[PDB]
Amino acid sequence: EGPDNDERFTYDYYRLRVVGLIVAAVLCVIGIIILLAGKC
Amino acid sequence: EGPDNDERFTYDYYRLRVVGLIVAAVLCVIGIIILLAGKC
Amino acid sequence: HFIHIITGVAVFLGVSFFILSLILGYSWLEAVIFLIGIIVANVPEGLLA
Amino acid sequence: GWKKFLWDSEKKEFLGRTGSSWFKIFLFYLIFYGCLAGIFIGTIQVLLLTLSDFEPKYQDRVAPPGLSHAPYAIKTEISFSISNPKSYESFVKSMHKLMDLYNESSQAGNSPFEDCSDTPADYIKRGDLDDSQGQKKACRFSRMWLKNCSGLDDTTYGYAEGKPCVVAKLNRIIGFYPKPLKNTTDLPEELQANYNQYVLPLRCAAKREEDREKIGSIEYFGLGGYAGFPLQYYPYYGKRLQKKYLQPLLAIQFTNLTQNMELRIECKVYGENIDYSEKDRFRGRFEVKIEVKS
Amino acid sequence: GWKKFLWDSEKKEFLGRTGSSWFKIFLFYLIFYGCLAGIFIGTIQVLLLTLSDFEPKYQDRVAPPGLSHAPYAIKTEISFSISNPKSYESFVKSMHKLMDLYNESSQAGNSPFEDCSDTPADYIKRGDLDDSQGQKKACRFSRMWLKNCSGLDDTTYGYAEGKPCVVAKLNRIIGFYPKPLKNTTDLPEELQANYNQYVLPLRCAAKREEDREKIGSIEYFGLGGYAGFPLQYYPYYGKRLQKKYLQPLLAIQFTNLTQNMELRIECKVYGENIDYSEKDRFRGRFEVKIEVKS
Amino acid sequence: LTSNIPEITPFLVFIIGNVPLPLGTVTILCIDLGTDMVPAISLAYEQAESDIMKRQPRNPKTDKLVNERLISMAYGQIGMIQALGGFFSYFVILAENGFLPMDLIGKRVRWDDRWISDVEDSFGQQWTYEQRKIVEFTCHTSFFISIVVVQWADLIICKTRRNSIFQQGMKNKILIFGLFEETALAAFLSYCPGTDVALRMYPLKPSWWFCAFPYSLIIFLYDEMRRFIIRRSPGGWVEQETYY
Ligand SMILES: CCCCCCCC/C=C\CCCCCCCC(=O)OC[C@H](COP(=O)(O)OCC[N+](C)(C)C)OC(=O)CCCCCCC/C=C\CCCCCCCC
Ligand SMILES: CCCCCCCC/C=C\CCCCCCCC(=O)OC[C@H](COP(=O)(O)OCC[N+](C)(C)C)OC(=O)CCCCCCC/C=C\CCCCCCCC
Ligand SMILES: CCCCCCCC/C=C\CCCCCCCC(=O)OC[C@H](COP(=O)(O)OCC[N+](C)(C)C)OC(=O)CCCCCCC/C=C\CCCCCCCC
Ligand SMILES: CCCCCCCC/C=C\CCCCCCCC(=O)OC[C@H](COP(=O)(O)OCC[N+](C)(C)C)OC(=O)CCCCCCC/C=C\CCCCCCCC
Ligand SMILES: CCCCCCCC/C=C\CCCCCCCC(=O)OC[C@H](COP(=O)(O)OCC[N+](C)(C)C)OC(=O)CCCCCCC/C=C\CCCCCCCC
Ligand SMILES: CCCCCCCC/C=C\CCCCCCCC(=O)OC[C@H](COP(=O)(O)OCC[N+](C)(C)C)OC(=O)CCCCCCC/C=C\CCCCCCCC
Ligand SMILES: CCCCCCCC/C=C\CCCCCCCC(=O)OC[C@H](COP(=O)(O)OCC[N+](C)(C)C)OC(=O)CCCCCCC/C=C\CCCCCCCC
Ligand SMILES: CCCCCCCC/C=C\CCCCCCCC(=O)OC[C@H](COP(=O)(O)OCC[N+](C)(C)C)OC(=O)CCCCCCC/C=C\CCCCCCCC
Ligand SMILES: CCCCCCCC/C=C\CCCCCCCC(=O)OC[C@H](COP(=O)(O)OCC[N+](C)(C)C)OC(=O)CCCCCCC/C=C\CCCCCCCC
Ligand SMILES: CCCCCCCC/C=C\CCCCCCCC(=O)OC[C@H](COP(=O)(O)OCC[N+](C)(C)C)OC(=O)CCCCCCC/C=C\CCCCCCCC
Ligand SMILES: CC(C)CCC[C@@H](C)[C@H]1CC[C@H]2[C@@H]3CC=C4C[C@@H](O)CC[C@]4(C)[C@H]3CC[C@]12C
Ligand SMILES: CC(C)CCC[C@@H](C)[C@H]1CC[C@H]2[C@@H]3CC=C4C[C@@H](O)CC[C@]4(C)[C@H]3CC[C@]12C
Ligand SMILES: CC(C)CCC[C@@H](C)[C@H]1CC[C@H]2[C@@H]3CC=C4C[C@@H](O)CC[C@]4(C)[C@H]3CC[C@]12C
Ligand SMILES: [K+]
Repeated sequence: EGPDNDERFTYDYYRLRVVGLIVAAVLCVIGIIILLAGKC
Repeated sequence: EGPDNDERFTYDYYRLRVVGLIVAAVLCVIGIIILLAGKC
Repeated sequence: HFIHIITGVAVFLGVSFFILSLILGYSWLEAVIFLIGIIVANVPEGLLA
Repeated sequence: GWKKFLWDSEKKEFLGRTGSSWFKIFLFYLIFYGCLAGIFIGTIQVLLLTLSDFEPKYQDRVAPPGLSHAPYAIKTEISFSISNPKSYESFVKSMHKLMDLYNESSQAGNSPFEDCSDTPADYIKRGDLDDSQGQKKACRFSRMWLKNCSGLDDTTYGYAEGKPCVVAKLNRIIGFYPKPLKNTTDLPEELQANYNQYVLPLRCAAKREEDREKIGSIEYFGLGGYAGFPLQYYPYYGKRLQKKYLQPLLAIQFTNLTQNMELRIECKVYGENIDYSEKDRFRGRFEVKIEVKS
Repeated sequence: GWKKFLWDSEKKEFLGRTGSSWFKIFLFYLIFYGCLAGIFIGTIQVLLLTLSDFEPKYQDRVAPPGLSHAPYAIKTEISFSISNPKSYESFVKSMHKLMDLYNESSQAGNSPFEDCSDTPADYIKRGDLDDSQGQKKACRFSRMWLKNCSGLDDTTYGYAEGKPCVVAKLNRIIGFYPKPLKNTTDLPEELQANYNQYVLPLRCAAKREEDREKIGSIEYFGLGGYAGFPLQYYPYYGKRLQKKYLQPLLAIQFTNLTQNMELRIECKVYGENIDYSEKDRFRGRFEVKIEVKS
Repeated sequence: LTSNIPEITPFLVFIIGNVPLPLGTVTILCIDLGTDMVPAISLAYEQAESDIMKRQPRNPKTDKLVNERLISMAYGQIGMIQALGGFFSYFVILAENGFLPMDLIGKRVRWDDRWISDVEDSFGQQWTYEQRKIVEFTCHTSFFISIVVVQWADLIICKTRRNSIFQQGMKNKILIFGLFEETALAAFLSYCPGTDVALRMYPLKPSWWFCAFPYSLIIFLYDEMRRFIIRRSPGGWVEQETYY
């Protein structure tokens, strides 16, 4: 480390947003499944 | 109910044992899977 | 009956904290923001519907 | 070593620590154990809130009722000399303890006792298992019903001249309705005569085929003169809803018993919700080893 | 209604309940709220145990350092009359507040101050961010270094005759190493001359192309005479590990300023780990609206 | 009603204690007009608990729809716990970035000052105005998510008024769909790009989402034991004090 410790000030918000969206999508689908499960 | 309340003294231990064994078997398999997962 | 109760706690909190805001030296553009936040906080904007 | 690790005088240590260490450790353990106790108590209080006071949640370990008796036999054996009086004292003291609860003085007034049919009858439902109506009412069971074994005439109850008695009793179960066998072509031999539907039959016999001859005349005493339990004393509503409740009893006199020889007598009740077990020798039936050695 | 629901004298009720109701409700709420407070406090104590005293866990919201100044402008505007003295008082009181911390009397002895190179130098690492070695040592920064804006000669600092000063300062960040641009063919025009590697350059200009002509001679004062910050004052170890720490400063005199006209001057620092933002107008650069109306 | 307290309290502490604003106005409208609508609509599909066609008709002059018992529950107990959970997540977000709880009391005058580009934190770092504002907004986002987390247990304890959850049962598919959608919407509002230009909501770090979980489980256990003494002690204190 030392002088080139630039990583100590970086965060991968991109990957975090991607995962959080995948998860939101999954939860939304599961929801729909439960809602329509019975009407078919 | 009333006189014929015989069900108040019965328990389906058979079905309980069957399910408890199915579950034990599943847990045992999962265990083996985890143990050998990596050596192939 | 309940719009009456809800409004009761809304005015009680509002007129009181507005007088409090100026008893502590708050300027006008800050107190207006307060008043708004308190009114929205108390009113259940989605109930009746 | 031996002496130092016990008490040194430079560091003022006892067993290894100073006074402030023993005090910090003791205080920590006291607080820790106190929290442990409070948590266990809270988890037990929620448990007291999870159960009902008028009925046991699980009643499957007591479905087939037992068959106990009045004498207290150590190994299910009744052995006593007709001469030495200090031989059947342990028995009489028990018999007496059991019958001492059916005293008429105890059963008096309208509350909470009620006069019931002097002849076997049907069931009686005093409502549900609630506290709405006050303390339910139980039927009266008189001593005198048992004729020669009541301790009212011959206190000893029989043991004095080679004619002992045995008071049988059915294990009390909440909400249990006794159901006797019906009159159809399939019924044991014994049960055919005197089929009072309202009576649960009790009949004793000999374990082995040989012993039959050596056992004399089994004389049963009961409500109405029958060898059983009247259905009117059921069901049982539990202690909380029926304190001062008396369960029927059946006396059995083993008259004409061969002298100086061990006799194995097995008594058995018959009925629909009655089932025996090869492991529990008290489920529905019972065994007694009588030997009137004189 | 109105009177009764307030106080009746038969049931001895106030507002609706008796004295024992108000007491049971009050006691319940006191115990409930007390438990709530104790739980919140416990969950906050575990939080105090989850953080370190020598370093902020997350340092991403402060990665590109800011660029602040000494005068306190309400709307980033410096407007004052060269005649009326009660016009630039709010400014001087601030400038003075900032420079009042670099007094030599404060910086004295070996502890905790250390004499550093009078000419820009490289970084200095006083170890890790631990408590092993005691309080680290910070370099001394003298007032006099700033030549015409020090309040030691002309207390007012310039504002007295139409020649104000502006003390710029780089926002203190823990473990932040400033990295200047290298000598390669790509570098702004301005930066070519006087490339002291060890100096972070600061250069002011005009926002619009027109204003160029109306802005006169930007005279910068600093360590070594350069228009920047010496790398030797970095990195910063944090308050806990370096109390009594002084950050470099750079003075800027806006000599030859046109009279009676609003001038927009944008100052900007250049460097590798320096990045500007179109939303935050103080990230790396800063804007000032000077107007010496007389 | 229960969620009104966690929205009223941040403002009240903002004036009494002088701490940075915990819950903005746009976040409120996003709570009462967004995440709470579907669950409240689902609460209608609830089946009976006991026998309704057996009790006598309600008295109009004495029994009402909104009495004081409900106020004592929503405004007095559940809402209080939800507000405490929100403040917890708040202090956690600020403590992890450098602003400890001891230095937050009294900072508002300068925390809101638009011309102070040097605000010292508990560790000595200098924060510009926009930098500290970004953190305050991220605290609003996590406060809103904490509200949803506690609303889970509130919708479950509100499902039944007397009976237990292990008796009635979670046979209401609409309520389940409400919980799932309520969570998906919060994640969408925080993780979608460009939400810092429209609603002012920044992404959260996976360790924050777990700051409201203990409060929710506690709410569930408290209401569960509440709905128990009522069943065992009919006509007692818990009934004439908390039975809606
Ligand atoms: C049962 C099985 C179920 C399976 C379902 C599968 C569904 C299909 C699979 C995945 C769909 C997810 C789409 C993924 C899109 C990711 C976009 C993304 O990661 O973008 C990130 C970047 C913005 O980053 P930044 O640098 O500005 O960050 C700020 C940095 N600062 C502020 C510090 C300077 O994007 C950009 O630049 C460009 C963005 C361009 C616009 C993209 C539009 C995305 C918006 C909505 C789609 C999501 C809907 C999901 C469903 C939810 C239902 C409620
Ligand atoms: C990370 C580590 C993962 C580890 C995963 C391990 C895998 C687990 C494997 C199997 C568990 C599922 C078992 C389901 C069995 C149901 C069978 C059933 O039909 O059972 C009925 C009984 C009711 O019995 P009774 O006495 O009323 O009737 C008796 C009536 N007679 C006797 C007359 C017949 O019910 C029961 O046994 C209830 C069964 C227990 C209910 C499951 C509770 C799950 C608890 C916590 C998980 C929560 C996860 C949350 C997700 C977070 C995601 C981020
Ligand atoms: C990833 C996917 C994994 C999938 C794996 C699938 C595995 C294959 C699928 C199922 C295998 C389970 C076998 C099920 C056998 C059930 C046997 C059963 O239900 O029997 C119950 C009855 C006894 O009832 P009772 O009336 O006497 O009760 C007492 C009543 N009182 C005491 C009140 C009077 O049985 C009887 O009568 C007759 C019993 C005859 C002997 C049966 C032998 C069973 C013993 C061991 C096999 C289990 C091994 C499981 C693996 C575990 C690994 C550690
Ligand atoms: C070193 C290892 C230690 C291991 C600890 C073992 C714990 C067990 C030890 C002794 C057990 C004794 C039996 C407990 C029963 C207490 C009885 C009692 O108390 O009956 C009062 C109430 C019941 O009222 P009721 O009339 O409504 O019930 C029935 C009402 N009917 C029937 C009319 C409807 O019971 C109540 O309230 C709840 C009282 C429950 C009793 C918990 C007391 C435990 C005391 C200390 C445990 C803490 C250990 C910490 C480790 C220390 C190491 C030095
Ligand atoms: C009706 C709705 C009510 C809503 C409640 C909102 C709660 C928040 C209310 C006010 C917040 C004030 C700010 C809290 C900060 C207290 C400061 C404090 O205390 O600093 C002492 C210690 C810190 O020590 P240090 O030097 O190691 O830290 C740093 C050491 N360095 C920096 C040198 C390394 O902090 C500690 O120990 C932990 C102390 C944490 C403060 C918790 C106090 C909360 C008081 C009451 C809450 C209960 C509410 C119940 C509902 C009642 C309704 C009537
Ligand atoms: C540390 C973290 C703290 C978090 C605190 C917040 C927690 C809140 C979230 C979840 C709480 C779950 C509570 C579990 C309760 C299970 C109760 C249960 O199992 O009672 C069994 C019932 C009773 O049956 P019965 O005897 O009346 O049937 C009679 C049938 N006849 C009529 C044919 C004979 O059976 C039934 O209800 C039928 C089967 C229903 C199965 C339901 C399974 C779904 C459960 C939860 C959904 C997950 C939501 C997650 C939200 C997060 C979104 C991201
Ligand atoms: C059963 C039925 C199921 C139905 C499910 C429906 C789910 C729908 C799922 C996704 C649709 C989402 C809408 C897509 C939005 C795309 C926005 C976009 O692609 O933005 C990209 C650019 C960002 O560019 P940049 O990174 O260079 O900016 C740098 C800015 N600097 C540097 C100054 C900080 O945007 C900008 O610039 C300006 C940003 C404009 C803001 C638009 C966001 C709209 C706001 C609120 C509407 C959300 C309501 C919720 C509806 C829920 C439905 C379930
Ligand atoms: C179960 C159903 C779920 C679906 C419901 C959705 C959930 C949310 C519900 C309500 C949210 C309402 C909150 C209102 C917030 C307004 C925020 C606002 O206005 O912030 C002002 C900003 C500032 O921009 P600037 O000038 O700095 O930009 C400069 C750009 N430069 C410089 C680059 C050119 O302006 C902007 O963001 C301009 C864009 C304006 C955004 C309007 C968003 C309207 C949101 C909801 C209305 C529809 C809801 C209907 C659903 C009812 C459900 C029952
Ligand atoms: C009955 C109701 C059922 C409801 C089920 C709902 C379905 C749940 C759906 C999804 C949940 C799984 C999520 C997994 C996501 C992992 C993704 C991942 O890669 O994430 C890594 C992070 C570590 O982040 P960092 O900041 O360290 O690094 C940041 C480094 N940078 C930023 C530089 C890149 O980790 C994380 O987000 C940790 C993710 C959270 C861990 C899951 C914990 C589950 C909790 C309770 C369930 C227990 C069930 C027990 C079974 C009982 C059976 C009877
Ligand atoms: C009734 C209420 C229910 C409440 C449920 C709450 C569930 C919470 C779920 C997840 C907890 C949050 C995740 C924590 C992640 C922390 C990541 C991290 O960066 O951690 C680091 C710190 C340690 O920092 P240091 O300075 O000591 O390192 C010194 C290093 N050197 C020695 C080299 C200098 O870690 C720490 O503080 C760890 C300390 C955490 C202690 C709290 C334990 C939480 C309890 C249960 C968790 C759930 C698991 C089981 C799920 C059951 C499902 C049924
Ligand atoms: C990682 C952790 C939290 C998982 C904990 C899983 C626990 C809750 C699981 C593991 C084994 C499970 C039990 C295993 C066997 C049986 C017998 C069966 O006839 C009914 C379910 C029942 C009673 C299960 C209930 C839930 C159980 C105890
Ligand atoms: C977090 C930990 C340390 C809290 C433990 C709290 C303990 C001390 C609390 C929890 C539940 C409480 C008990 C719950 C029920 C009863 C029955 C009541 O008729 C008298 C009080 C009594 C006997 C309480 C005594 C104190 C108690 C055991
Ligand atoms: C189950 C519930 C009611 C238990 C709540 C226990 C509360 C009262 C306990 C839990 C943690 C405790 C605190 C934890 C840490 C500290 C710091 C220490 O230097 C002084 C005591 C002090 C300030 C404690 C005071 C009492 C406290 C808040
Ligand atoms: K509201």
